Amino acid sequence: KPHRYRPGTVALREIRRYQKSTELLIRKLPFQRLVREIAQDFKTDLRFQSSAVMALQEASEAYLVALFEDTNLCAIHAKRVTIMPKDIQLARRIRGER
Amino acid sequence: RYRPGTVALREIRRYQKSTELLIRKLPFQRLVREIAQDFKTDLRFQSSAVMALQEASEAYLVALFEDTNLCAIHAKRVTIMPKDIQLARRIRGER
Amino acid sequence: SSGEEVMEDGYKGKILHFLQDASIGELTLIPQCSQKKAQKITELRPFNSWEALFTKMSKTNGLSEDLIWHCKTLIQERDVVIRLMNKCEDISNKLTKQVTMLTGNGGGWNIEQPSILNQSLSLKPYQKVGLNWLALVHKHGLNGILADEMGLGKTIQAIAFLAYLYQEGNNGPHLIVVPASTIDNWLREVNLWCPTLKVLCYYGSQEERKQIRFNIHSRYEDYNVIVTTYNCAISSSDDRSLFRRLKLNYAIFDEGHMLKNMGSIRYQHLMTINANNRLLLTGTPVQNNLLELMSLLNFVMPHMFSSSTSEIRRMFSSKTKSADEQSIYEKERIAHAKQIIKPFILRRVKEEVLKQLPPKKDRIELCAMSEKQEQLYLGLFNRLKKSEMCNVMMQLRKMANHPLLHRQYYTAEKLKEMSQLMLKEPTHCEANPDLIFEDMEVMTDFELHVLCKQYRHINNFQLDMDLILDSGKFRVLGCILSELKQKGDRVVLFSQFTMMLDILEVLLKHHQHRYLRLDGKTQISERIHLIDEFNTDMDIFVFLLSTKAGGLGINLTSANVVILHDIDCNPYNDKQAEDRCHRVGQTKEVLVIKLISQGTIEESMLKINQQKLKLEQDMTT
Amino acid sequence: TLLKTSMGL
Amino acid sequence: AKAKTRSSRAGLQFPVGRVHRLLRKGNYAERVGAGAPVYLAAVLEYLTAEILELAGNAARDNKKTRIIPRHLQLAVRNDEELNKLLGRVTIAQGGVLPNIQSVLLPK
Amino acid sequence: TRKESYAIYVYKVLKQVHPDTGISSKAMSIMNSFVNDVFERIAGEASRLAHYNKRSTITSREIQTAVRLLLPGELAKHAVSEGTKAVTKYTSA
Amino acid sequence: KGLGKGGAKRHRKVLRDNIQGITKPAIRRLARRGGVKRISGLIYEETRGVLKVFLENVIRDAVTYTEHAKRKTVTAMDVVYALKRQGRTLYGFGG
Amino acid sequence: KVLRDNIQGITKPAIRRLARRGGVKRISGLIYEETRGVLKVFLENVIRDAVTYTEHAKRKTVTAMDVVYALKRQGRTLYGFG
DNA sequence: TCGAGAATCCCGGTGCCGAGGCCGCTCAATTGGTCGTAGACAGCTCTAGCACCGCTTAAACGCACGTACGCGCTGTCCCCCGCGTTTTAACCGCCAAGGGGATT
DNA sequence: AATCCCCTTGGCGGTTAAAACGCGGGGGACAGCGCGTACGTGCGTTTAAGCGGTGCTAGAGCTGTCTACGACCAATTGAGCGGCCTCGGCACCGGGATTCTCGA
Ligand SMILES: Nc1ncnc2c1ncn2[C@@H]1O[C@H](COP(=O)(O)OP(=O)(O)O)[C@@H](O)[C@H]1O
Ligand code: BEF
Ligand SMILES: [Mg+2]
Repeated sequence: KPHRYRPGTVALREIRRYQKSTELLIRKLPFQRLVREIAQDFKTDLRFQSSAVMALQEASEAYLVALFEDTNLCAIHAKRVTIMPKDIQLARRIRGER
Repeated sequence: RYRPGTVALREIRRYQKSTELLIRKLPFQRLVREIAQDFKTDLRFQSSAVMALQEASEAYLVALFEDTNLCAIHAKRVTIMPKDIQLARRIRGER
Repeated sequence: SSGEEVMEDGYKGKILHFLQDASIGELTLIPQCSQKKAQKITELRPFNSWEALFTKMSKTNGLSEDLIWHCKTLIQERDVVIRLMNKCEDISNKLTKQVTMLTGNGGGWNIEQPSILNQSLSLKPYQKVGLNWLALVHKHGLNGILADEMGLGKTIQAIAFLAYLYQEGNNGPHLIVVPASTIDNWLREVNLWCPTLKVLCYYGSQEERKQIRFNIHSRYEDYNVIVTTYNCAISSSDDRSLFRRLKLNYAIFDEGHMLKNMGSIRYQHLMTINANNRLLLTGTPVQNNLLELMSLLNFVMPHMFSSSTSEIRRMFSSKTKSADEQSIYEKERIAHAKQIIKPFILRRVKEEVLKQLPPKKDRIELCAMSEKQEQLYLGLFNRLKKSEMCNVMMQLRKMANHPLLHRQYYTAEKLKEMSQLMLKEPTHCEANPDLIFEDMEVMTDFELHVLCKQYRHINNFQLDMDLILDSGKFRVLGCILSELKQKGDRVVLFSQFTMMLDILEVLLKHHQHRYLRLDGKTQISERIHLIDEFNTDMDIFVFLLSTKAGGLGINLTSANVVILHDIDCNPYNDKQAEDRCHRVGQTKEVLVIKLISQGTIEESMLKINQQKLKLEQDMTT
Repeated sequence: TLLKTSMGL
Repeated sequence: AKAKTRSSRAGLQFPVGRVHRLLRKGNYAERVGAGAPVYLAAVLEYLTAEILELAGNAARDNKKTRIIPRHLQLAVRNDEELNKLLGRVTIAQGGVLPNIQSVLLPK
Repeated sequence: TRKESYAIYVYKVLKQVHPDTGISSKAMSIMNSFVNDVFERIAGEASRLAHYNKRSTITSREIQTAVRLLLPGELAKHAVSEGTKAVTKYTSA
Repeated sequence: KGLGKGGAKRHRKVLRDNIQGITKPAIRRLARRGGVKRISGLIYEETRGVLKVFLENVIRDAVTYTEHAKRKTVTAMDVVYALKRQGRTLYGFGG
Repeated sequence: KVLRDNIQGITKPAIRRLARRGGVKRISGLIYEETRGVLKVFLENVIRDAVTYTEHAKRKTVTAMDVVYALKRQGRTLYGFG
């Protein structure tokens, strides 16, 4: 009998591991391509120094982690453990972001 | 007797239409003086100062109650409960 | 928009003439006073030329150019009144001519008693005079003030005037706004003289008022006169909408001296009433200030002073000046104010018309306060003269009245004992004595005595009957009431403090006199029943009346001795209270007795009252 | 002066 | 005479001349007083010293003799008043405090 | 080109606090950004405090009031205390 | 707790504990303004605490502004200024 | 040239990692597109102000200081880049 | 309450790269003068904030009663997770172009 | 405005780490039902808010002097900044022991 873990335990292990570490959680090249796409619309042939993209990545990761904490709170409020889109929309409405 | 809920819409519309204060002036002024007495004794207040204080407090409480209502509808309820208020404050950032 | 304001030549000349001939006080009236600046005008007296004038003003260090603008406003504002003066006197003149040619004919416009009125009742000649005055002043489309003295029949005059309108085909809804204690009487009179008028007493709780509103806007019944109070016309925005969206022709206001303040919310709320004409009934049009009369004049004739109110209030805001401190132009404005109000305000005096009314007397009784009250008074005076603490005057008159208005015989020790002992009571078994003592601190000795009488466990702590009757005013009052009871008199007794009336109840119970009592706590509905009970039952001896409520507009022809246990800082409250009994129909020489404490603030208030009374006596003649 | 003329009718 | 920095006179370590120059060139006002740079340098020194003490303790906790952004993040987000002061700040390479909700643990 | 930063001053403060504790480059840059942000916050509060009272001179009083406004709780107490001590020592000698 | 206001007939009260001057009918009026249809019985203590916290936060700043200007009376510009400092700029007396 | 479809470069496992660091234990399958939309909104908003600053300085390069200023103006001060 | 297996911590060894110390040289901070105006201070006016009273009336409160909604229990089904296998594309290392912000 | 060199853009290749695709299953979302209690409404009683009125006085608000303080300038100088080594603090690997999960 192969040893499988009960559903959820690996999720808690990942929670602990990713709350203990401090590195970036998104790859560099896809994020750089994304920022370049978004910058193409405002004006053509812009140039980015590397620390600009790194700062944008830091800001985006902090923003998304805070948003996911608020979403988790909104999900626990409705007596659930799963986060749903309605949780994110509720969080963004309460904060005033939308 | 009518159902509870027609009066709900009636008072909601009546209060949303009017920009008149929903708190009695003397109790709020006494509360403001009591709170301020703990910072500097022998203080005086302009009438318009406490008026602005009361207007700001009412607007803040109305916004907080709107957020509480949203958080209550999230939990599939129509009654608002203290957990809703603390959730609204903690997502906003006051706690 | 903001632009360069060019001085017109006429305004240049007016400013130059005023600055050349204004007095020091008149120069002070210019804004941006800096009284050294006004003084420099006298030094800078060449008045060489307008440009030379500007030269002198600028060259004198410590001045500003805006002064020339400021006086520019002043004269303009004064000019605003001047044209109004020209408009006003012609309004007088256009009136004062037509009042003359009626005397030429053998029979003129003598509007006789309307056939609508009760035939068994007849108007008195001066009431007919007033009726003719109101009719003619209406015929020119003006608003007046019927400032007849207390008791001449202003209500009857107004009702007959409305009846005359109804005869002339004017059946429009005409309002009447009355004091709370008077409304019943009004509903009584409008019938007994003019039953043809359909009367709606729009009064009561918000539910009854909303029922009345629903019935009237249903057009369920047609109404000619709506009678209301001062609060019920203003309390709710629904009422204000009702009175605005109705079409009213006459808005009659009883006791117009309630509109004395131009800033009181009732005042502008009452100008919101839609009405073609209004009428004011008052026995005391001028109380303590000319600006008060100016506010009344603004109310009665708004459109002609509506835009110019700011000018009037400021120029009449010189209340701090004395008789000689009044500038010459201020005295001129006072005289021409009397000449502005002379077409609007009518006044008749009872001693001049009603020869059949017996005259009035007075008895200022100096009351020597007893030894205990004298010691308490001196001690409290010593405590207060050293020094918040508005107690300088009010809680000095309190020891003037009665020692029991404060807490002296209940020391904090007794209060602690009572607070701990009242835990034995069922209603306060869970009570906290540490807060009961806090509550009992702020309670007076008489209130504590009432509390002791109320609860069984603390019945030990009653005051002896001698202590509660230890007062100079009580000592003189007992003798006076005994004397008047032997004389077969009836007494109307006034006081300005509710607790004083409560103690008076106890004193009268001790002397076993039968009495009634009316104050602001009594419900509006049975005040008229109380008044009738006093006017019919001749076994009731004393009628306790609080000055604010029991003083305004009620009829007390039954009694013939009015006692003021305490007089007012404003003497006109006292005058109304005294003339409650001294009115049409009285058959005894009405005596008025004032009680005065010896050697207290009471004597100073009496002196100031006499000074104000003499000021009125001078200004009215 | 109107009060004077009122009795003077 | 002998030149002594204003920082030495006021008993500070942060500069007072540099703070005064930054006050002048910031166009905050037309004139800058004589105790404003000193007071501001003192306040900056106090805040820096407190955060450095907390971060040094937090770095000692992980058996390290050096400070990295993680220890600053731990020091700021563990103290209540510093958390209130720096509530709206993103410390780079700081991470997140380990904190899991009650109900997400197994039951 | 010369660039100015508080690296040396924060290093001296650190060596006074923990004599055997170093600091990395990243924490150094974070401390520089922190000190610049606090400087800008307090200076802006004091500038607006001056503009409110129709003054045109930032002095110790505006700095003290800005510190009282911004720093919450005990931080304001200690900051005001030590700032007043520093000003008193600077003026006294 | 005291004399039990009912049946005592005092002329003047000690007037302590003024946070209760925010009566629950007023809180209901605010909530109904906020769109809330039904209210739990524990909302009242929570709302009193929230209002007290907000009032202390605004009043501390207003008193600081007043003390800086050497004054003894808290003007209305002070209250507007303390509110604007909270990211809740109030219009009606200035900006 | 042409840049396209890199909003999908923010992959599903990266979103799950970001969620784990935020404390989330179970994630619905619709969170991914929602989070990508939210991220694109944030990045567009910040880049707008960053390029505004860059044009105000009249440069063809966007630096880290422009991003720091843009974030600070939005009440999201970022320590560690200047 | 237990054996096996998988994840985690502890200890020891390694080497490398960045913290930290020393040094030359600006160039900004310091010191001494002078000058102009900003604000500290004294004084004065008068305003409005506060203390007290009474009257009136509407709102707050205490209680009764009933019914609408919140919470617990149940069942189901469907959707997410853990593990395995495959693809693919990020990442690193080295290299060239060129243009753009800074310096003259 | 001319020029420069340094940094960013772009390129090749490989490898190998991570992401994509698949699948069973279990455990949680979600709808339903039922009790029971707590909240809303109605009614009478009271209680205090609100408004007017009277009075007093602290303190805001303004003006005018003039003293000191802060700005601007000059010359001096030594504190900090950039540069360049240099060694140990820390990242990483590898083996042993420990601890946590899970299904008998
Ligand atoms: N025309 C009249 N004939 C007889 N008695 C009158 C007449 N007018 C008034 N009264 C008496 O005066 C009282 C009304 O006075 P009132 O008009 O209320 O005085 P005021 O004008 O001060 O309000 C009535 O009680 C009535 O007895
Ligand atoms: F105005 Be009546 F004479 F009481
Ligand atoms: Mg009358």
